[PDB]
Amino acid sequence: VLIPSHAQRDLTGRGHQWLEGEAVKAHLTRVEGWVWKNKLFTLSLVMVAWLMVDGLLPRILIVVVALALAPAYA
Amino acid sequence: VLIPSHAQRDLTGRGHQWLEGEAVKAHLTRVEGWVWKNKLFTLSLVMVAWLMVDGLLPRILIVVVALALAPAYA
Amino acid sequence: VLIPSHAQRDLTGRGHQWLEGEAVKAHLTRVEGWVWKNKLFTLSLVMVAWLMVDGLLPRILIVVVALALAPAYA
Amino acid sequence: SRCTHLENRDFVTGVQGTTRLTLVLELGGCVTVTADGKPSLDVWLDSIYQESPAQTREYCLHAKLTGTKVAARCPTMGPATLPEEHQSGTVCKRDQSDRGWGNHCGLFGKGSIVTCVKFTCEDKKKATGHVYDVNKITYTIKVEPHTGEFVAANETHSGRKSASFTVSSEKTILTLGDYGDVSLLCRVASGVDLAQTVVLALDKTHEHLPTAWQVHRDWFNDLALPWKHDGAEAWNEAGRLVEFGTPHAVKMDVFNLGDQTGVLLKSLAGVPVASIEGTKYHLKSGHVTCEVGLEKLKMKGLTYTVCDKTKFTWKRAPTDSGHDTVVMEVGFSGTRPCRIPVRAVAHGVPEVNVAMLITPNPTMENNGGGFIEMQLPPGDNIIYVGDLNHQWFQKGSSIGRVLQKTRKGIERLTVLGEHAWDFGSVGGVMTSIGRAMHTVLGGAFNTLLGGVGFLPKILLGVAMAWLGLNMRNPTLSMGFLLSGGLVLAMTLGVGA
Amino acid sequence: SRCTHLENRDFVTGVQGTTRLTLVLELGGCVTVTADGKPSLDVWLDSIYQESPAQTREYCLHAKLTGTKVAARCPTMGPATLPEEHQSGTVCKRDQSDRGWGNHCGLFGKGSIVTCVKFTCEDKKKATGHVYDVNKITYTIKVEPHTGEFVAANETHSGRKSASFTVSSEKTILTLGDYGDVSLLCRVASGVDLAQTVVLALDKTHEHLPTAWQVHRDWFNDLALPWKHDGAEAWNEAGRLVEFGTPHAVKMDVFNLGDQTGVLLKSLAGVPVASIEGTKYHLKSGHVTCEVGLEKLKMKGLTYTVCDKTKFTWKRAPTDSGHDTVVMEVGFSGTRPCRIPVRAVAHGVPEVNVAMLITPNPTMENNGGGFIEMQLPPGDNIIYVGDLNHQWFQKGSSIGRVLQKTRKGIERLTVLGEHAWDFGSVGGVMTSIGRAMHTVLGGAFNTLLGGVGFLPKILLGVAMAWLGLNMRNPTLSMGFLLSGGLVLAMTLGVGA
Amino acid sequence: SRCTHLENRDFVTGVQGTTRLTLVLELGGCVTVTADGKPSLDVWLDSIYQESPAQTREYCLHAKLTGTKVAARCPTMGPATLPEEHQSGTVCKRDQSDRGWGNHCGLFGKGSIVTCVKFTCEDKKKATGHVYDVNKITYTIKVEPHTGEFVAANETHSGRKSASFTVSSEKTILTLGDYGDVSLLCRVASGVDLAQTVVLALDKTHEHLPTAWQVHRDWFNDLALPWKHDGAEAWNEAGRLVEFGTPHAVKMDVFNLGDQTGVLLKSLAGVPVASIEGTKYHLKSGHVTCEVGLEKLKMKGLTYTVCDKTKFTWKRAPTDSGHDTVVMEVGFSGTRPCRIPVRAVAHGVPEVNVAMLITPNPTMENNGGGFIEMQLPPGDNIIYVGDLNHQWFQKGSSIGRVLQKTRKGIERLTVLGEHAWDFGSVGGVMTSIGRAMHTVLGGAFNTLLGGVGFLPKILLGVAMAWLGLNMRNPTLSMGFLLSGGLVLAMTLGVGA
Repeated sequence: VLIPSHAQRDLTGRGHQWLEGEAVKAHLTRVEGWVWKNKLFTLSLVMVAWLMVDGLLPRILIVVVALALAPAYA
Repeated sequence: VLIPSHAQRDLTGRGHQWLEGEAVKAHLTRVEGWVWKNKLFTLSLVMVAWLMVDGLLPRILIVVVALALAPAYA
Repeated sequence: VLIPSHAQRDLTGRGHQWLEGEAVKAHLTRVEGWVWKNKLFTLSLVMVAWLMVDGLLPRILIVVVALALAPAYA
Repeated sequence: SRCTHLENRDFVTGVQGTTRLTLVLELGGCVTVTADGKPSLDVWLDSIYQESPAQTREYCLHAKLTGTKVAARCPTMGPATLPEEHQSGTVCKRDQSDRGWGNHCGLFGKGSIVTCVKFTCEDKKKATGHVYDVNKITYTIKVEPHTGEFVAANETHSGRKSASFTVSSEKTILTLGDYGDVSLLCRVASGVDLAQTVVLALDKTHEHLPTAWQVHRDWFNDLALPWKHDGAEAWNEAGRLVEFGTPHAVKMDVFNLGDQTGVLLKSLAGVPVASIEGTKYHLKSGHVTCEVGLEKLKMKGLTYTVCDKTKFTWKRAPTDSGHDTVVMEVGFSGTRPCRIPVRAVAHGVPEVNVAMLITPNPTMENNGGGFIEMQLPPGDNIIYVGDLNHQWFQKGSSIGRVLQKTRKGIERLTVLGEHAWDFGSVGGVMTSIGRAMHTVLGGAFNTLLGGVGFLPKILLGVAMAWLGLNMRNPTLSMGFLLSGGLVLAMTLGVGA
Repeated sequence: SRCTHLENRDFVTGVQGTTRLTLVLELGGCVTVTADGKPSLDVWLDSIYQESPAQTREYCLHAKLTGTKVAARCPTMGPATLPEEHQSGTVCKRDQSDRGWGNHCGLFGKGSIVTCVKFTCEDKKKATGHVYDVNKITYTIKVEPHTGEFVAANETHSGRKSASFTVSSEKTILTLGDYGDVSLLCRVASGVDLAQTVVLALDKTHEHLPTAWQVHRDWFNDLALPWKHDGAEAWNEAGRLVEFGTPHAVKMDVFNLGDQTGVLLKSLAGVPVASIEGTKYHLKSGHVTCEVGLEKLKMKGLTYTVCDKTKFTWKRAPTDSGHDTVVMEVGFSGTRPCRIPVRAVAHGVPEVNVAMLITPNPTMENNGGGFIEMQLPPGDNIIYVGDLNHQWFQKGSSIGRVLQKTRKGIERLTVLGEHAWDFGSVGGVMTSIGRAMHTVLGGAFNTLLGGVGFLPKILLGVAMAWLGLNMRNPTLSMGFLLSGGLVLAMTLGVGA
Repeated sequence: SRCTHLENRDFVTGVQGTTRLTLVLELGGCVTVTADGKPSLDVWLDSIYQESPAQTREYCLHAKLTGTKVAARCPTMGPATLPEEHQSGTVCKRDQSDRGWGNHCGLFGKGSIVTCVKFTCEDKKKATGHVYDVNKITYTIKVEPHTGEFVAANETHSGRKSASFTVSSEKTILTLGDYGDVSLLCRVASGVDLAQTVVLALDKTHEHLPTAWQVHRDWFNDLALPWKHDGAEAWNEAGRLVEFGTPHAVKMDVFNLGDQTGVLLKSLAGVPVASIEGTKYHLKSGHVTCEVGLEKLKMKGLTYTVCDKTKFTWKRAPTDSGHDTVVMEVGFSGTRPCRIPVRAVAHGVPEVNVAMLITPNPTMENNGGGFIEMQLPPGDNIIYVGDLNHQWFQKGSSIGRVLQKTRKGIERLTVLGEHAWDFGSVGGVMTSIGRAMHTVLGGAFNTLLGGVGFLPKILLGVAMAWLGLNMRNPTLSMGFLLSGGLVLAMTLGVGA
């Protein structure tokens, strides 16, 4: 069984809300907190991307999506 | 007054030492503790060296020195 | 545990003060003390700078900065 | 006068019909106030205080320990525990330790050990923070006219007048007897910022220490020692001031890091002193902005007769005041009251008077009088009082006075800061320009570099100037040179 | 075997028939000695001590002040004086104060003022240095044979023997009972360096501090505090802990910089502890090079019969020692004086005995016995004791065994320095090469860089490497690159 | 037989020039052993268990909250405190509530609020970990001869023997009655890795729930729920199951996060079951590597006469076992004991008997007998028993038979791991090569990537291969293609 959650646009007024009813604050604090768990995972992915991608602009930019997804798998 | 800190080499041995001291095994944690409070601190030190300095070896050593000195700047 | 040095643009206000701060005129005594206490080493910084640095102005500035910084880390 | 008794003076003068002057009084300073054809005043700030201020953090400078306990478990039988891990005023630590058959164990390996101790501050070793309330600060400002009497620093003068100011006092009117009334208006919101301030108090019993210190608000909250607020019996963070050794198989040692007082007293550096008198807490460094109204002053003795020129005597001969003025005192044996004839002559032209008297219309009264203060041109002079005469030589030169006044100005600016433009102010446009420029440049340096240490600021200023010498564009090179020069002016230009 | 009760241990093997071994005994460590066909002996260093050592400098950590005085003279009156200015036991300071008619001077300007205070240390706040005498230092070394009994870490093993050594002696023979005689030679040269160590004592009576610290000799003379030698009535340099306020007109304040104890206790971070017990002053660090001669030891009980294979039982199951050996204890009920026929077999091969017994010829006896220690090859094994068997697995690998011995070699080499080459009597040419090279290369770094801080050493090593990359001559480039690498090795080997 | 009744059956074969065979008994499997001349045996592992295993961490799955307390303070009047902040078993939180003039404060702005609540696990809502002790595991192995009587998996067979093995057990001998003796030995130390396993239990009184689970040890320590060991009243991290609402001016509400039991049961997807019998704890997965030695086995009834051919009948007609063999039972009406003549003829080849009997020399005896099992070549066959006959067709072909054996071989390998190479005592050199290669590759993959999820394992393998196709060097391209493809070959077997 599953009972998946919902967000963003059931948005109530300025009243009280249930525990931690947020997504961006949670994802940012999760992403910045995860870095301590394993340096070699992101460092080796960064090193491979820095060697494999041609042109500095895409070489810098492409990594952001992978790091935004990373804590969903670790 | 200004009593200095005792040197770390002299009277080395297997007995109890009084307190943990201040070798690199301690100092590396002090550098990370400065950085994770002052989150932007390394950004300019890495970026300006990467833009301004020719040769990877002297560039990397300049960045390493600029970060190793960090908690003495204030 | 450490207590940080207070010294800054304080609540100055022109009255009587506790013992005055170790500004440049005092700091030079710490340099002279280290030059006397560490005497046998002191030739090395001067000799290396005299071999390595072209132009007397930058050579002198590098020696002056090195000797001014040394007693803050030694 | 009190201006005669103090290491520092400044002079203000109003042109005829000027009703108001603006002053920026500093504690331990004084101002000599004048206007054309009106009597002169001494004005000074006398105290800045509160009764029973509010408490904040208490800190412990020296720990006392009692009743320590230890327990341990073999490598199999889980973590060790003690009842005292769950009680007030305890410090506890837990770690692995080496174990084997020699210690009566079951198996060889890492066990676990736990330790507990009771914590308390040594009986007098507390440090207390106090903070002022803007609703209860009292500022005291006092005034005396130049009556022509003289009174020592350890004597009380009957002509001295006193006033006190809070959030709840208007434009005050003070009466000076025959001289009429003077009007005075404080702005208590312009004083030393309470949000930057705390007062630090140690044990008051020490014969050979200051009783309090004017510590900065942020620094006092970043202190690492054990702490509490008032009325609580327990200490927060008590594990800051004790540490535990490497364990043995069946025991572990607790050590006390000792009295921290010497670390605190060295760490305070250049901080201003404060003092305590029973229930009263005084600052001893700070300033107030105020308006003085020359509205209702009377020149005393304009109706009095002039003295017989012949009956004068010197009571105290002419001397250099050290403030570039001449002071003297005369005794007179004729009928009283009477008005003193005074002039000074350039030694070569007897027709011209050069005595700038700072006490207009001087007199002898029944009870006392006959003090005079004056200013003269440089070089030789003859000074006359009745038919008495004396020969004098005023030191220095006209260039010396503008240099000495310029020095006093710069020294005031580097202590009052942006408020220094209000002293003796007039509606000329430059008063807006100077205050705006100091608001902008002061705001820039305090927000960009305010927390950076003195030698680090010099190293940053040298590095920024050196980037100005090395970089490839001539306009940006000059901008880096100028901005590096500002950081050096805010350090080596403050003192070297 | 005390070596089972301790977490640092080492094993030495005499090569076939060799009479002598060289041991670098290291304080709180232990060594187990073995040779072909001879009993195994444990050797360790128990104490380094002296009674009533020589007493050097004393320092004051907390000044106590009495009898303050001040005197001042009017401007141009000529300088002030007080009887105390010439005396011992007092601090005096002289300065200028501003004066004028408001405080009873004749002329305005700079006067002169002098102040005096008497100085003492508070009754228990001393710090005292002590130094060892080469003519009086005593070393205690202890020996026990592997009797096959087991005795707790808090029980008196009757098989243990002790020898005391001083520079007035060198050699001793210890009787081991049934096992014959063992020979030991010590030298007080190549001990801990008495010329570079000082023992520092605070108040001995505090319940929560170490009694003493093993400070370096240069340190205890580079300090800046009030100081004296024994018996003197007045302190040198008392101006180090008293400081004075800027003068008022006719007063100066005297201030006490307070108890320095916490500043000293912070500054000694990394120094090893020492202890004082009665009249004795023990160190708890050090090493001694000793020679052990194994000519006259005897194997006990080679003549006895073997046990009845049916009558054995386990008293402790086979268990891992943490030193990569297996230990066990057995109980028996036959006629007591007989040999135990121990063996072990590797899985997948015939019964070639793989058990290297470290205790040779194990027996029961009428008084006890029945403890065994052995080493086994990696993987699946079975151990047999008559009709008893137990299966076993031994951890790790043949490569891991070499790496583990390599680490302990590196630990000894860095902790003991040049003496580490003297371990093991197989004095082949590489041992003399190592002894010479370590004397030269270690002497260079310890004399040129020795006192410099850990970070600035690393920064210098980096700088010499950085410059070495930039030199145009290849010989000078390689020399600078090597020198940077050497400074980094000389530091980072001690960095963790 | 048991080997007729379970679907995981396998057959081990050889010649008596080797008398030792290596078996890998898997719990819930069965194995048949056969050789030249010696009788066939059924062999299996029936239970792995301990009595009263070691207890470890207990976790709380449903909080009970009680006795909550709240306090608050005015904006400047210090932070609040409660006695309950310094007691056992209590959860506390502290926050900056809003206050204002209408809520009885003297000022606007932030105040302080503090709240406490007492905590316990609800009765019977515990979860408990248990761990096996290596010196106390019991493994039970059973043997029975292929008697030729038949008994269902319901009654108890009289010919069956049972032996228990522990770390202290030998080469045991089992007396198989008339059939002589068999020899049996176990690598007890090298079965299931007890460094990996925890047994997890909820309360015993539930109906549908499994009794226990075989959870992994590292997973059992990362559970974010409140915990303790036995005998303690306090719970560590009790704040895991409670959270507090954003404050009102003088109230803050505790929220119970509720019974977590469903989240635990939904987390243990794909983890094997375990069961409990008063004090025994049984696993229901895992294996032992073991030797059978056939040395002392005996045939029975070889001296008996052959049956008189007319007196037979079918009792259970020839039928397919589901495991290649065919099975049958006969009833006989002549004198006893006697030998049953059995043969099978391939169609068109009458000169050769093709029956491979799985039971040698079948005999009737006075109490029972008459079950037979055989293997036949594929296609048309005729089976004879005395003068009775039955016609048969045997399914499949030689290529399909090799594929069927190959499938079972891959199913052994993919669940036993590196131990799979012990099955059958094959001396061929390639076994050592396969054993080494699998041990190296499995160790590399498990230590580099072992804990990574199925999708990220695929994504990593695909990404490295796709980068390999994009590389600008052919050797690096091949290295990325190989390293990407190997991960997929090691992982694609899971599902969708």
